[PDB]
Amino acid sequence: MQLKKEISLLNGVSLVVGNMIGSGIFVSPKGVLVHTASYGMSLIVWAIGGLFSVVGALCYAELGTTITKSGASYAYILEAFGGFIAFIRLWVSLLVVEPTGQAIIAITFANYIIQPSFPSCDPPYLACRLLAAACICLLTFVNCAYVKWGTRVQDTFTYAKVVALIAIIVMGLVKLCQGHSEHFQDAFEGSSWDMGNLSLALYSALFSYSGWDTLNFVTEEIKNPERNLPLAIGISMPIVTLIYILTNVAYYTVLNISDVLSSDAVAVTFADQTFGMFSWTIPIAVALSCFGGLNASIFASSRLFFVGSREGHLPDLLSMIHIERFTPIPALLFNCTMALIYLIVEDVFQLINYFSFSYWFFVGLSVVGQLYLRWKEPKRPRPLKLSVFFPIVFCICSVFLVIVPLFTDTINSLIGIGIALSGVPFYFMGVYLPESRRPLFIRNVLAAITRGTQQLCFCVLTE
Amino acid sequence: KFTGLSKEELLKVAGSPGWVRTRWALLLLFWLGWLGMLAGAVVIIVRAPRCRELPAQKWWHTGALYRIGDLQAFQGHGAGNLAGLKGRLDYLSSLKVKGLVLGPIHKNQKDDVAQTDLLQIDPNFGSKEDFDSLLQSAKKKSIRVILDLTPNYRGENSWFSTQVDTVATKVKDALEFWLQAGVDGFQVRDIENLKDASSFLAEWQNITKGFSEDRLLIAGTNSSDLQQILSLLESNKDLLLTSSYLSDSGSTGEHTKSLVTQYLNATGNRWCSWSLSQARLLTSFLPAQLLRLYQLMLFTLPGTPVFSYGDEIGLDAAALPGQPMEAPVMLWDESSFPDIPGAVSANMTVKGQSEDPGSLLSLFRRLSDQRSKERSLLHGDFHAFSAGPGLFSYIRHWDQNERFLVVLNFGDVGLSAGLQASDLPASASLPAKADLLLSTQPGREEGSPLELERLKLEPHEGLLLRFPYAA
Ligand SMILES: CC(C)C[C@H](N)C(=O)O
Repeated sequence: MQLKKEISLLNGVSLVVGNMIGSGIFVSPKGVLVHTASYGMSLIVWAIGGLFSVVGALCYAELGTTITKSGASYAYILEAFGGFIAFIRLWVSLLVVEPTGQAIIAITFANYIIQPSFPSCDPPYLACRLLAAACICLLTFVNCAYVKWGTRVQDTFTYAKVVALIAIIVMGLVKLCQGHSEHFQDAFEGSSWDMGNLSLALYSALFSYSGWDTLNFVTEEIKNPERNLPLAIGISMPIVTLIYILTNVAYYTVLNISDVLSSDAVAVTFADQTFGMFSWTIPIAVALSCFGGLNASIFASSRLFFVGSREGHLPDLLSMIHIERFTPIPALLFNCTMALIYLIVEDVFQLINYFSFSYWFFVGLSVVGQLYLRWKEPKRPRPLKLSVFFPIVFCICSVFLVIVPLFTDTINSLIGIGIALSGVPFYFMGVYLPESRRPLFIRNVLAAITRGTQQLCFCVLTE
Repeated sequence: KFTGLSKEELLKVAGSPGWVRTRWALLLLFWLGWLGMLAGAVVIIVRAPRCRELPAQKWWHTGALYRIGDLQAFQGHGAGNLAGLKGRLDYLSSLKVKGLVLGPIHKNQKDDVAQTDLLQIDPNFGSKEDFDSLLQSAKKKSIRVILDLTPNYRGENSWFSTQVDTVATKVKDALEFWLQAGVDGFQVRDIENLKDASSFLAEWQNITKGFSEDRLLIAGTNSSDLQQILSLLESNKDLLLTSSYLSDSGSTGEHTKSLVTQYLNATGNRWCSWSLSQARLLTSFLPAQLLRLYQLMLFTLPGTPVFSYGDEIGLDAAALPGQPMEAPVMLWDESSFPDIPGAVSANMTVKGQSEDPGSLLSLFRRLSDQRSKERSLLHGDFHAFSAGPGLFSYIRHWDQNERFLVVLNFGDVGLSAGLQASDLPASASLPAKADLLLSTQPGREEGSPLELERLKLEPHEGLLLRFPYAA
């Protein structure tokens, strides 16, 4: 009843890549450009953001191979900076960070699957919500059946999205070699060399690489983590940096700045421009990218809730496993149910502002916890130990990334801290308080429904 | 204390037929519900209205155009200088101009018909190389340059003669020359003074469309009767004709409405050009308290708004002395005009008006942006309904994008802005509440939702009430 260590290097490369490259490059690559007002300076800020995130990813390779526990920001914060702190992390990612991510990726998939039929106008609302709910249900089933099914889906759809991006890059660079070299003649001109603009360029190019640790959430299942984890992160960082910069070169080569800065889906405009026919290949490619991203998010979130309940911070129940299949069925059903609730809210696209301070606070806290463990107990067996250079530069960068969204837009980050902190009563009244002191009614009904769903789902907790 | 079910124990308790039947039933029910959700989605999609086609626009169908009388009087300098424009291209882009009309930069000496040749640029303005550099820099910022092909811009007539038309042959070969040079159109004026017009217009239109699809020809006349216009717009319909048709001092609210709607009904809502005159500025006919009225009108009618240089600041050639009214000077700064200092104020330049939110040039920039980005203004449909005594009001709605509505008063009196139409189409049903974008004179705030029944209207007020798509 152990959890099969079936995770492979390839499958790991696929998780990291196919979760980084989503719709952050297909439908909104105009974060750097608007605050930079030039071309060459935008490519340069892309490269710099890529370098800083590479350093961060090597820092997490070090952590993940030091501790070797799933959770990927919760096990480390726990072992290093406590369980209450760990419980704050689990509570925020239970309540608002994961369900909104999955709901929005499903909604965007739905938006972009039917777009060729509604090219200029807005596709309906009922149909978008129904296709999103159908997608989430299908993926939670595919992942509650086996685990090799989850990995085959991941491989297929990462291959698809990457071959589509290769199409875009090669067609752009075959345009750039047809003798035109047209927009690239007087680059760098008109740039905004203010500090108050390079700061926003860096911030918007550091939100574009978020997701570089989706392979740490499954560390307990990789074949032998000491070789497959750091190699997977080191092999999945430069691929994404190169594809980002080359796709940006393709965009800036074909279109000009007057519409790339005012286009609502830059890939679709590119397809309308160059591909005479086949203006429908790129929308379907964006739909496939979204489907793969959603699958990887379901993977990581199910494993995080699994660990959380295995620690006692959640019900004793989510730590079950299927007898004949070895898949955390109750955790996946719980995650699906939360996402299918959050689909019901109109205009969820706002909620991505209420946690843009929390998330990077937690990443930075995990890094400084690595520093604290490097100081306090320096005699643990560390298979690979890095110079303190990389945690230094990335903790600096995390100070930067938490300080930007507090000065501006303070009320949103403040209500975010309100949500994140809304979980301490449960802790202080039910969790930190020991066993056998709680009212007996709640324990009785809990165990009764536990046995109910257990017999219903064929799941006995880990051996 | 229950600790749920043991693995083996679980296997023992799972033998009851009830639980296995319940499991099978729940799986069956899940698949039924998922297929039903797909079917509902597809049904709802099929019961949804397909929506209209993009009319495949050219470049000039977007935004505004910008005329230029004399290049030296533009930068404020006595040296004609294409290189001098290098510091004005930006400014034009600041006004967000979708196009440009250079003055006649060819050589022009005197009434001689042969010595004036349209193939060489006057050295006082520049050369060929800096000219092509101007073209390339403009194309880098998307400012396509139309060349002024009126031959005699230093005489009483443009053709050196009312009768002879070998200058027309000069036009023909100049077309191919400058098109291999890289111009994006041509414009000729004083058409009422050229005989055998329609044939030349047809031939030039045909050859210009034969060179490309996006090459444009603009004719300009000082006519004022609808019959001459309709007679000139008989053969070819890509001809954009600028006339003095709209120049009305009284321009009562029901007068401008009548004029515009008759002009449109004569042509069945085709494409046209909206400007007061061929080469005069707006202020040459209007007072200072109506410039915002007209600059809000001409940026919303279904056409391409042709502007002469200096009308984005409200430049007036009657207050500034010591200059021919046809060729004023642009007041870049208070020292741009060296002669007679102190005569210029802060509200009469570009810098003193750039930061003023309630200035005139800010109105120009806001209007040009809203007209060069919104679909409902680009190619939307036009419908003007009757209103109060001296009011002009219409709507702009394309298919499903943000509708636009304007309220315009050609009166020095305050009126209650009652909007009673009862004829709007089903997809353009006027709601009772809509937002607001801006007004001519201050007094209200943007983003505030106003209810569309009890609107107060002060003298010379223009509004931009906006209501989104609905049933
Ligand atoms: C968090 C991820 C799903 C987003 C993706 N990394 C992007 O660049 O858009």
